[PDB]
Amino acid sequence: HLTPEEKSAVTALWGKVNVDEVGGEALGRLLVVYPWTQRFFESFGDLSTPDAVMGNPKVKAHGKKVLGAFSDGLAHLDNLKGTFATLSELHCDKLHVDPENFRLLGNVLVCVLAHHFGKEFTPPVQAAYQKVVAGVANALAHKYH
Amino acid sequence: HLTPEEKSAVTALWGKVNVDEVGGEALGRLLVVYPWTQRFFESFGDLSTPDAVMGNPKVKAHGKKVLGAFSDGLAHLDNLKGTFATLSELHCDKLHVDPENFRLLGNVLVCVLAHHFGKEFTPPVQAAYQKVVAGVANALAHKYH
Amino acid sequence: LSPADKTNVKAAWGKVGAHAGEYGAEALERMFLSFPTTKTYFPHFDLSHGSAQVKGHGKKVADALTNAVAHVDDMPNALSALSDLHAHKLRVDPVNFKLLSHCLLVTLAAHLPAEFTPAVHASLDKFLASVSTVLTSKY
Amino acid sequence: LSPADKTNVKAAWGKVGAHAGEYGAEALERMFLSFPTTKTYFPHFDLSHGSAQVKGHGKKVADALTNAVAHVDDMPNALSALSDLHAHKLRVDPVNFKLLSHCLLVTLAAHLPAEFTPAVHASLDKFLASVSTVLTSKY
Ligand code: HEM
Ligand code: HEM
Ligand code: HEM
Ligand code: HEM
Repeated sequence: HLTPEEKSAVTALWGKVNVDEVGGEALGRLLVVYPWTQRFFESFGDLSTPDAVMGNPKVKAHGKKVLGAFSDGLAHLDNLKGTFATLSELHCDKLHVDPENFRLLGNVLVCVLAHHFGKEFTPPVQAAYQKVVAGVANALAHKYH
Repeated sequence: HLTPEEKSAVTALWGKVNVDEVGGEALGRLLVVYPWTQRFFESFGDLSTPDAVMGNPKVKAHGKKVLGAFSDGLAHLDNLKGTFATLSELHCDKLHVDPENFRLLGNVLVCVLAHHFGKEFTPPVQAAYQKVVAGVANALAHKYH
Repeated sequence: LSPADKTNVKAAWGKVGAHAGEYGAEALERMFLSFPTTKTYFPHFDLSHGSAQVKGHGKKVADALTNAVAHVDDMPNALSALSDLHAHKLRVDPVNFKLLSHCLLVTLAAHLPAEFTPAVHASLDKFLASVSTVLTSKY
Repeated sequence: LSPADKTNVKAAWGKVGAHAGEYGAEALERMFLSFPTTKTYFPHFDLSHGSAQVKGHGKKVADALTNAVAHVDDMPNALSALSDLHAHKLRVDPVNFKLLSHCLLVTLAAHLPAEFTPAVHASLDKFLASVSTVLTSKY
């Protein structure tokens, strides 16, 4: 549940987000900081070093897809459970990803947003985006519920 | 999602559960093994030692109420979300209990059931009861979701 | 840990005796039945009931736990090769270590009802948590 | 925990500079706003924006982290009294340590955009997780 001011701030900050890079670096930083997550991305090639992860075209493209999913979730903040039903099926039944990794990736995305926005990212903006990422993770983890 | 055989085994084992000591034992073991949970029970008196925790009338009575809710939830396995709505609000907003402690309490209850039943608590029975406690914890954490 | 915890864990694992392999196989069977997401780490295994592969792996796990009990004061060094294996090669999610610790506790409770007092339960939980945090140290 | 991580952490925390108390106060404010369940540990505190009590507490936390950076090789002995306090006197849930670590990381990312490379991010995450592990070791 986000107030109108929180929703306005979230949309305003998402308006200036680079959709071709931000998801890629969020996914790469997830792979680097939580290296057990590399077990789901074996077919992505070289992932041994941070430079190899952040220079990986497969990681860039998959992060672009993940960022698109996050944007779609942002456009339906009141229907997150229905927006992420197919992705929840994909991640739980076949991938077997643990729902805690969803929280980890959302927090990595928040850190990436802070790293770009800096002073413009503010503690209230962080609170709104933490609400958003918690909602997205809960919706994506529903098939475990 | 429990199969009919799992439901039958679960209710058969719960038929032999003593409702006067199992809940108090589970609550006391939770307090002993996860002592940060003692933060929520400061009015329960002396909780400095495992014996003082396990000999506490307040702990025994509160464990009876928690077991009664677990039995109430067990009687409606298809409506856990509606069975635990009022309980979920009291923990999330009034008590501010992290939803991981719900899973901890469920796991301690499973350990208590194994300790009592022994050979009767077979791995299939344990799997069914893990499903039950996971459903109960998910229902109790609805306000955070 | 604590000296009383070490004494309680040592006594409980002694009462386990020579059933360490049986208890480890039962704990692994419990983990596979209760948390099927852990079965993805054994794609080359036969994971049916009474499977000799699961029996041998459970015996290996129980031997590692017995070595940890005997070396309770030097767990990080006694478990360094295991930490390397699990963190680098296997890349196991840390959550699964909690799952296996819970299943080990359930097996111990179901097989040693008298030994499983609340103090022994707390001591064994602390011991297994220390083992898990050693095996996830590289992360 | 590797020497490369130690070097990266020392470099990042050095470039933090004398703003350590400001960073700590901002991280605490971020934690209070994002995770209101953590506000229950400070019932006697003024938790409004710009609060002097939060400023002093952030200064104390930042000084503790500076000591931890100075003693990364001896963290359990450096943070013994703090671990005793946070585990016995306050009984803080171990998840709030993760929450505060995340808010510290967000503050560092927002205030040192150039220094916050992926490698430095991983090093700082490992450092903060080790401080949290040390502070929760009395459980
Ligand atoms: C937390 C929010 C997440 C979102 C919004 C998200 C989104 C997506 C999307 C859009 C796809 C592509 C689905 C398709 O092409 O049909 C995907 C696939 C995938 N996801 Fe996620 N993801 C998230 C978290 C994670 C995490 C944390 C992991 C692993 C630790 C993960 C592992 C994977 C893998 C391995 C695939 C490849 C499957 C495929 O390409 O079909 N995801 N995800
Ligand atoms: C996991 C399953 C749980 C169930 C089924 C459950 C059930 C209950 C029940 C039936 C009550 C009585 C409410 C009333 O009498 O009005 C209660 C209250 C309470 N619960 Fe739980 N509980 C659970 C977990 C927890 C945990 C893990 C904690 C703390 C770590 C906790 C802390 C409390 C406290 C402090 C109260 C006192 C509230 C009052 O007296 O009004 N509960 N819970
Ligand atoms: C209680 C903590 C654990 C202990 C003491 C433990 C111990 C061991 C031991 C002794 C081995 C054999 C070492 C070797 O011969 O190479 C092993 C291998 C293995 N462990 Fe664990 N383990 C633990 C937790 C886990 C968990 C939680 C998982 C994931 C579900 C896991 C997955 C594996 C796998 C996949 C192997 C390799 C099996 C094979 O390919 O034959 N372990 N572990
Ligand atoms: C890296 C993590 C942390 C560090 C380095 C840290 C550091 C400190 C320090 C240096 C003090 C001062 C102790 C004193 O003056 O006697 C303190 C006090 C305190 N801490 Fe933390 N802390 C951390 C995490 C947390 C978290 C996550 C919480 C709660 C959510 C918390 C709750 C408290 C409380 C309630 C006090 C008492 C302060 C007062 O009453 O004046 N701490 N901490």
